[PDB]
Amino acid sequence: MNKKELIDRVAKKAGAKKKDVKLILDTILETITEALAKGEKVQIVGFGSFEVVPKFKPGKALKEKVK
Amino acid sequence: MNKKELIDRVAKKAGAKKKDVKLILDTILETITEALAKGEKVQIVGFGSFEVVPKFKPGKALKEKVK
Repeated sequence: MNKKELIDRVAKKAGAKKKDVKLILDTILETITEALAKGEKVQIVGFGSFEVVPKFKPGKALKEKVK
Repeated sequence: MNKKELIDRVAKKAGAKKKDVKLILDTILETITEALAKGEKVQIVGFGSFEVVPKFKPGKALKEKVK
């Protein structure tokens, strides 16, 4: 799946306009990038953590769902 | 930063209600998790790709921004 398909799937599931999903997705990605640029960690419970080269550490729950 | 702080930062930047940002963020995480559970790749231009254990490969743009 690419970014466009991700936006369409999320807009359908949440009952949201694609333009609002794109704004919020882009703002999420910009916020995570800015945090990593300052050396901060972005820890999302039930998914994983982004830290700094950028690295992603999957959470227990994600690993179990993908296992 | 944790998930709550991420939601608050994105809601301020996008001028969106925190409940709407949480709904869209959770739906994005659920959508990525479901794709990975089916063995699909989630490739987001200008950020990176999630693929399958779950792995994240940072994009060129993200690597340049955090170097």
